[PDB]
Amino acid sequence: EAPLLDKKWLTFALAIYTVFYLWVRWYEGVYGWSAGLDSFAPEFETYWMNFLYTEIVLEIVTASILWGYLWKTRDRNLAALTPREELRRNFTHLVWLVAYAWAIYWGASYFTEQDGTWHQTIVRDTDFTPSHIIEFYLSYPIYIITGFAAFIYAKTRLPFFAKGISLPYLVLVVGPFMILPNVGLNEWGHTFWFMEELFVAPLHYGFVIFGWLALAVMGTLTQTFYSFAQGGLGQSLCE
Amino acid sequence: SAVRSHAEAVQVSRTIDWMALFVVFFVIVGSYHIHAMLTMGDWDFWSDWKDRRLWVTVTPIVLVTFPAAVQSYLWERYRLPWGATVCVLGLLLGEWINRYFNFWGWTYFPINFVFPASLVPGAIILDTVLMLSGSYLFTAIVGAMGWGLIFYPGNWPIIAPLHVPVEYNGMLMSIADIQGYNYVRTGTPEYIRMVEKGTLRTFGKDVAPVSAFFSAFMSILIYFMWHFIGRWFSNERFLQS
Amino acid sequence: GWGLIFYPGNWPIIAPLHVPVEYNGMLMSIADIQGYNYVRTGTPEYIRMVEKGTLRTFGKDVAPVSAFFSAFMSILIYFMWHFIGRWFSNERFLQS
Amino acid sequence: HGEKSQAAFMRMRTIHWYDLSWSKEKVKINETVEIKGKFHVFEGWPETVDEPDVAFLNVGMPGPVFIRKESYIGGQLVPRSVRLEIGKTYDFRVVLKARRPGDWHVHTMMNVQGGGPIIGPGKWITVEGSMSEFRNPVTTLTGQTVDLENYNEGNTYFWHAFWFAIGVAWIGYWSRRPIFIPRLLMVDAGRADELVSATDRKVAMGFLAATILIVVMAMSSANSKYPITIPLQAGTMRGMKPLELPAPTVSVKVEDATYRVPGRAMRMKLTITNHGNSPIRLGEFYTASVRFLDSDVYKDTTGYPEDLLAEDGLSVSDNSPLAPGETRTVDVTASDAAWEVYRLSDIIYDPDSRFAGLLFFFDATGNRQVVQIDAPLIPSFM
Amino acid sequence: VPRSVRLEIGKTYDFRVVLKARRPGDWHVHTMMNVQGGGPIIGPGKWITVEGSMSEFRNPVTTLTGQTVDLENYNEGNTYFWHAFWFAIGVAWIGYWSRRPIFIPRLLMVDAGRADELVSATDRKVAMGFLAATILIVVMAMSSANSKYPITI
Amino acid sequence: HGEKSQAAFMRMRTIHWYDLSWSKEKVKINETVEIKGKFHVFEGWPETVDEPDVAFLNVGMPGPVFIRKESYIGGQL
Ligand SMILES: CCCCCCC/C=C/CCCCCCCC(=O)OC[C@H](COP(=O)(O)OCCN)OC(=O)CCCCCCCCCCCCCCC
Ligand SMILES: CCCCCCC/C=C/CCCCCCCC(=O)OC[C@H](COP(=O)(O)OCCN)OC(=O)CCCCCCCCCCCCCCC
Ligand SMILES: CCCCCCC/C=C/CCCCCCCC(=O)OC[C@H](COP(=O)(O)OCCN)OC(=O)CCCCCCCCCCCCCCC
Ligand SMILES: CCCCCCC/C=C\CCCCCCCC(=O)OC[C@H](COP(=O)(O)OCCN)OC(=O)CCCCCCCCCCCCCCC
Ligand SMILES: CCCCCCC/C=C\CCCCCCCC(=O)OC[C@H](COP(=O)(O)OCCN)OC(=O)CCCCCCCCCCCCCCC
Ligand SMILES: CCCCCCC/C=C\CCCCCCCC(=O)OC[C@H](COP(=O)(O)OCCN)OC(=O)CCCCCCCCCCCCCCC
Ligand SMILES: CCCCCCC/C=C\CCCCCCCC(=O)OC[C@H](COP(=O)(O)OCCN)OC(=O)CCCCCCCCCCCCCCC
Ligand SMILES: CCCCCCC/C=C\CCCCCCCC(=O)OC[C@H](COP(=O)(O)OCCN)OC(=O)CCCCCCCCCCCCCCC
Ligand SMILES: CCCCCCC/C=C\CCCCCCCC(=O)OC[C@H](COP(=O)(O)OCCN)OC(=O)CCCCCCCCCCCCCCC
Ligand SMILES: CCCCCCC/C=C\CCCCCCCC(=O)OC[C@H](COP(=O)(O)OCCN)OC(=O)CCCCCCCCCCCCCCC
Ligand SMILES: CCCCCCC/C=C\CCCCCCCC(=O)OC[C@H](COP(=O)(O)OCCN)OC(=O)CCCCCCCCCCCCCCC
Ligand SMILES: CCCCCCC/C=C\CCCCCCCC(=O)OC[C@H](COP(=O)(O)OCCN)OC(=O)CCCCCCCCCCCCCCC
Ligand SMILES: CCCCCCC/C=C\CCCCCCCC(=O)OC[C@H](COP(=O)(O)OCCN)OC(=O)CCCCCCCCCCCCCCC
Ligand SMILES: [Cu+2]
Ligand SMILES: [Cu+2]
Ligand SMILES: [Cu+2]
Ligand SMILES: [Cu+2]
Ligand SMILES: [Cu+2]
Repeated sequence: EAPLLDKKWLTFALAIYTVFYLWVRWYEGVYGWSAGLDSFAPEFETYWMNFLYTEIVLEIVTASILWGYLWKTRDRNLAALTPREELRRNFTHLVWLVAYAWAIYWGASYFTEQDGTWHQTIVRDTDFTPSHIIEFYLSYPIYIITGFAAFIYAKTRLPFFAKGISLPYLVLVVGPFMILPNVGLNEWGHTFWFMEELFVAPLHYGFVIFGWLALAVMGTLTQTFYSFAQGGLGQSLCE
Repeated sequence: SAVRSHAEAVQVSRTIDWMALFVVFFVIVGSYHIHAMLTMGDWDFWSDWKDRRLWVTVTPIVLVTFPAAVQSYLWERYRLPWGATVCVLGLLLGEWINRYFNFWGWTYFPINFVFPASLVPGAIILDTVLMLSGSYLFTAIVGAMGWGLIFYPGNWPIIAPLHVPVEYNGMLMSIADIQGYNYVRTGTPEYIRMVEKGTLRTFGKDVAPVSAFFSAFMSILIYFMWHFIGRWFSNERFLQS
Repeated sequence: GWGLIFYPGNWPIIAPLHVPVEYNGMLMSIADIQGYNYVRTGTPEYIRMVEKGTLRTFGKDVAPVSAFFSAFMSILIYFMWHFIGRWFSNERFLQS
Repeated sequence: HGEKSQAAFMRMRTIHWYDLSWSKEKVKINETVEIKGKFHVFEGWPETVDEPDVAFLNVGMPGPVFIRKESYIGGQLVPRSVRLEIGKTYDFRVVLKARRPGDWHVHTMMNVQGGGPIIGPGKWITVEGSMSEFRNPVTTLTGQTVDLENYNEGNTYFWHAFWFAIGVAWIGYWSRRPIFIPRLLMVDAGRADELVSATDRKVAMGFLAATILIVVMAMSSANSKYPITIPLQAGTMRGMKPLELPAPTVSVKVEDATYRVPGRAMRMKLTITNHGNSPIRLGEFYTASVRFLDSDVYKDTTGYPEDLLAEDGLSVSDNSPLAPGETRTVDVTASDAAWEVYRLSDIIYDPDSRFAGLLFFFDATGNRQVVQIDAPLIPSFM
Repeated sequence: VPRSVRLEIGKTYDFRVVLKARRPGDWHVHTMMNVQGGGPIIGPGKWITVEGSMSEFRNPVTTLTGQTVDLENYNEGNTYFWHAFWFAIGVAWIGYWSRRPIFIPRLLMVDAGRADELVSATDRKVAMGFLAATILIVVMAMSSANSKYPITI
Repeated sequence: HGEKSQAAFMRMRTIHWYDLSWSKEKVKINETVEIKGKFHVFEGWPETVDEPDVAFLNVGMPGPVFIRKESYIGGQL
């Protein structure tokens, strides 16, 4: 008779992102000045290019392992899922959504405007600035991994989402992912199209457009609520 | 059954309410913040970009986007009238966090030079109009008019002390202008700022009201379009491939 | 993949045409000399939309950046033209 | 920082910064440093860079470690963008005030609209002290002296906190009840009208009226507190006075200019005609912030950044007094690690292999003539 | 002036053009100034007669790498070879599927719900091999071209 | 009419009209009036006004109460 909501998992989901991104901010503060200013220097290499390579390799490994583990341990027979266990799985999926929202805030909101700050205070020299390394290649893949994991868990554990591919969930999960390829346009926007460090330039409208797809969350939320209510919780609550 | 009693169902519903509020709030923070900054953030970053023509015109038009969709979802499905307020609060929270911890905590730009614009009154007007009228067309028209018109009067108490004239080295300057001059933005030269410079067709002290009315009209249009955009975004559809 | 493989696939063909030449005191490409010698009366030199260098151009990243931008826009155009073709495949009959 | 990654020919063919001085190398907090010099606009302006019709004189540094107290182009203060003419030389002066301690690489730059950044030579300056001692006093036309570091900070905090609290209260008034699932079920069941009561309507009306009234009263109070306000001052300042410099009594033609691609040097054949000004001798070749000097003819005593100063990087086949009238063809060799360190050897990746620079000629009395040279640069691979 | 140039209003310029005869016949030759945002500005035309055979025309060019080439036929065979190779690969890919019924039986099977029977494991292996071979061949060809011509601008 | 509402600095920094003459103050119908003078273009031309590469000499009046018989800039129609 485990509790319906696992408080330890929710606390871990918040705390791991909080601590990791606080350490990332500390690293940016410590080494963003001594080594990050000049891109053709050895300290810049050993303090940011190594960071980029390590983060890319770790992101690939983590995404592969997590997605493969979630897809391998799927519930083959969901017809025997008891309503209480279905409610517990719904709470776990809600914890996954909480983690995805926290990662989305950390990526799209915090580090994007930090990148804006960095570009307004220095002269851009390379596409692999420390700000670009942290924002485009660390936070965006992290929230992409979290969203893919949440979608896979919902599809493989919740009977509500197991009957097909949820269009609002697919838009909410893949839409922000398209922000990562669009970075190329951003680079093509800064190197060829726009000669000025203007944050409202059209070369950034790609980001904006895919950010709009995050609004799909509302539709997803509705489905989630029905997944919470179809198991008998709604009937008891309406009384 | 999933729950064993009505009280347990109520407690579970309250927990779901808190968690879903967290999810909605922070997903809105991320998406609205990225859209808002990449649409109008140059005027929002610096106090010397807060002019009477471009800032007043542009900011409400591009910022009325998310509140329209979130209202169209929340009021229709839950009768929750706080969509615009929650969007504005999330955007303000993200902006202030970045200003304090990155603009000032990292690059040491003074807070009085890098502060966001106030947006709560417009969201409150929109939300109250939607709640009291109950119709999206009247809400669109009147609430968007109010949202466009109240933007500059709401921010005037903040930027008014920054417009005291100064004789700086023989030239007339504003306090915000001196702030922009002294604190060097290496990546942001002076010619980039989209501020009013005066036109031969500019008339007798009508810049700010004209900008406000134009912003209100375009806010009506953008609210009308983004209401249906959010209605599409709220679809509960399932695909088989 | 379609966006990224375009330039590596064509490099074996155009590589011999990029050997530098000192033509009449100016540095020229073999393709540049080909364009110079064989006169296109209706195609002057200023029309060619080729890279000329920008103050924001960085350290040997032109071709990869162009390839990645092309790949992203190819994603977008493929997504739109899939539905365009789906409409074009309709078996509808009109009465007027 | 940011120049090494810029195309070599773009750096060679835009703006040339000649004799520069820094008043101090180490400054304390609140102390001022003056950077003066001359900048020449190259006649063969690149086509991908817009003409400097709208240009801004800027200071390149990792942030507001200094504050730019003032900037003058031709003796005229330039707080706004200015208009520069192709082929003219201008004096520039920048007075900065130290704000943050540490070692800072400071550069003088010209931001050009439709072009991008044009960074000049950077110098390392040390600031000693504490940032808490920095003050920025400004006296207004209303008779008030304020400190720009903390001016209007409390008012902004108060108003933002007030409006955020109002929004939070508006949300929390509705947040005391069940939020998502029961309300969704009631709306689906057709009981939406039961979710809003008359008290809720009165609360919404009060919120709207209070918001409008508070905004109006706050605007009136702000107007009363500050009855004298002016709009933001902006515009492009034309009519910058250029330098009227002695035309070079020295004529230089570039026969050939080549660089070995492996390579850390550049070589050029030059025909030089002396049109008076006594026997002259080449003492320096300036390319892209890099100065190659001939120790026997000239020595820098201005503290020119050493990473960009090659004291004996100029090798002239015959650097003997060029008697007025003598037309000597000489082979000059500009060699220095800066060629590779500042990535000037990356002209091999440039879509335009042409260079430009400045030659400095000195007579027996020490008078200096500046000659401007431009040519195509041919790489050598054999 | 192998590139576009900038001219000033109200100024006079000398111009010289050296041309080399390539094809026989009588040709009306004009000197012209193409102006961007303006169009063609044709000057007086003169009739010039070229006598000989086009097969005798040569265009020798000496590169900075020490190689002398003829621009009439330089790199022609390489272009033909690569284009023919890729066209043959595409034709083979189409013809692998073209050995079976193409349009009507496959359409009926898809309509009947037997689409999964139209692709076998061998077809999947062939597609995987085609993709891997294409990528590997592109990479190897790029490496070989870089090795053959290490100096490019 | 229409100048009082134009920005003061724009009026100060564009064109200066110096010595001007009007041939007549009161005219009959079909009679002609000549307005001559000099105009100087200010060197510090405002940036929001395009350079006078395309400029037209016009007569400001509430309509065709007059007809502009001719106009000369530097002696050229
Ligand atoms: C479990 C916690 C609750 C969940 C929400 C997360 C809240 C956590 C806040 C962490 C506070 C400590 C920050 C100090 C780092 C402490 C820290 O890392 O200090 C070192 C760096 C400075 O290093 P340096 O650059 O080498 O130094 C030279 C120039 N300073 O400062 C900082 O990083 C401080 C500024 C940035 C701190 C981040 C802001 C706090 C994050 C808030 C997240 C938003 C949550 C919303 C909730 C409403
Ligand atoms: C945010 C941008 C919105 C994208 C457009 C909306 C999606 C397309 C709708 C119409 C066609 C599909 C059917 C209804 C949708 C939902 C959907 O795709 O359902 C699966 C259907 C198959 O289902 P069915 O039962 O056979 O009948 C059709 C369902 N109405 O797939 C399709 O019809 C084709 C594939 C769907 C389109 C791809 C996924 C779209 C998600 C966004 C992609 C990423 C781009 C953004 C990145 C920045
Ligand atoms: C390639 C461009 C696509 C054009 C748009 C698609 C055609 C229009 C569709 C909606 C209205 C018609 C009904 C469905 C279509 C097919 C169609 O036109 O059917 C006949 C119907 C009448 O049929 P019905 O049984 O009464 O019910 C409607 C059928 N869905 O006509 C109409 O409804 C009006 C005339 C149709 C439109 C003109 C022909 C379009 C062909 C292209 C014209 C040339 C332009 C391109 C030249 C470069
Ligand atoms: C010490 C702090 C608290 C405890 C730590 C555990 C988490 C906190 C709370 C919930 C569990 C508490 C008790 C658990 C005891 C034991 C424990 O560690 O349980 C958690 C999982 C087991 O997951 P489960 O079988 O679903 O069952 C969980 C319900 N108790 O442990 C594991 O070993 C992980 C499971 C296998 C999946 C691994 C994921 C792939 C890893 C590779 C990297 C992925 C990508 C990285 C990022 C890029
Ligand atoms: C689907 C996404 C489309 C974009 C919609 C979101 C807003 C994004 C960008 C534009 C916002 C304005 C700020 C500039 C940032 C976008 C940006 O970077 O704009 C640069 C220009 C100034 O530089 P520039 O050298 O002129 O460059 C032109 C590139 N757009 O700003 C401008 O605003 C001026 C450009 C002309 C556009 C005027 C604004 C639109 C006026 C209203 C008509 C449009 C319809 C409104 C609805 C009724
Ligand atoms: C509507 C309910 C009645 C309440 C009053 C309404 C608003 C106030 C006054 C109405 C009288 C009109 C004259 C304004 C005072 C007129 C007024 O106060 O004008 C101030 C300045 C002029 O400054 P100045 O020259 O130094 O002053 C001398 C003027 N000879 O103009 C402006 O601010 C321009 C007006 C603002 C732009 C809006 C124009 C309206 C466009 C129509 C669409 C908007 C209407 C919505 C339709 C539903
Ligand atoms: C149009 C609908 C009628 C109701 C609104 C009244 C219309 C007139 C003005 C309001 C637009 C904003 C102010 C700028 C005007 C245009 C206007 O009058 O601008 C002049 C100054 C700005 O000048 P500046 O050069 O920046 O110097 C600062 C001096 N204040 O603003 C004002 O004088 C403010 C005028 C009114 C302020 C109160 C706003 C409240 C009304 C708007 C909200 C309506 C929503 C209704 C809810 C249903
Ligand atoms: C700036 C101008 C205002 C913005 C425009 C939107 C305002 C309102 C309405 C106009 C278009 C949306 C109405 C919804 C379509 C209309 C709509 O709601 O659904 C049409 C169907 C629904 O999918 P279905 O069930 O599979 O199809 C069978 C019919 N139910 O979409 C489709 O079939 C696919 C196309 C849908 C594309 C709509 C996406 C909405 C746009 C998101 C982009 C961001 C906003 C851009 C504007 C800036
Ligand atoms: C993905 C599976 C793992 C395999 C490795 C992936 C690709 C290779 C390396 C990864 C390390 C990153 C650093 C690159 C080597 C870095 C590298 O080789 O850069 C070469 C040149 C730089 O030339 P240079 O200055 O003379 O050299 C000195 C540099 N200090 O840059 C480039 O070519 C620019 C990079 C290409 C543009 C793409 C940027 C990425 C944008 C994000 C969207 C695309 C990603 C897709 C998302 C799914
Ligand atoms: C992004 C997804 C990961 C897989 C692809 C690897 C990403 C990196 C580069 C590939 C883009 C094309 C090359 C230009 C880059 C960008 C890049 O590296 O450009 C430099 C040169 C071009 O320089 P130049 O000035 O024109 O001089 C010629 C010197 N070669 O290209 C390269 O060095 C080529 C790099 C890699 C070539 C192999 C391409 C194979 C990979 C693409 C296909 C992937 C499809 C996967 C199928 C599922
Ligand atoms: C560059 C951006 C990507 C291209 C855009 C297309 C990508 C995919 C979807 C977007 C629009 C097409 C979806 C089909 C409409 C959506 C569609 O498939 O059919 C809508 C109905 C079908 O006709 P019906 O049976 O009579 O109506 C009852 C509903 N079945 O069309 C209509 O009623 C008439 C309008 C249809 C017009 C669609 C033409 C497609 C465009 C061809 C132009 C060329 C492409 C331009 C883009 C460059
Ligand atoms: C940052 C500062 C925070 C400000 C906090 C403001 C307080 C907000 C809301 C209070 C909610 C109380 C609702 C009581 C209804 C609770 C309620 O509905 O009670 C039944 C009454 C019965 O009243 P009655 O006497 O029979 O009839 C009216 C005449 N006698 O109905 C009502 O209609 C009562 C309406 C009362 C509504 C009060 C809300 C006004 C709030 C404005 C706040 C101003 C902002 C601050 C100014 C600086
Ligand atoms: C212009 C030059 C033209 C190049 C022509 C290339 C030939 C193309 C296709 C051959 C089709 C044979 C299919 C046999 C399956 C015919 C087939 O499916 O046979 C059953 C086998 C059984 O094999 P098994 O041993 O039981 O299991 C595998 C390990 N033993 O299944 C298979 O899966 C066999 C897979 C074989 C597929 C071979 C295709 C590879 C073609 C690559 C061509 C490379 C391009 C040229 C390089 C220069
Ligand atoms: Cu960008
Ligand atoms: Cu530097
Ligand atoms: Cu020069
Ligand atoms: Cu008049
Ligand atoms: Cu004048």
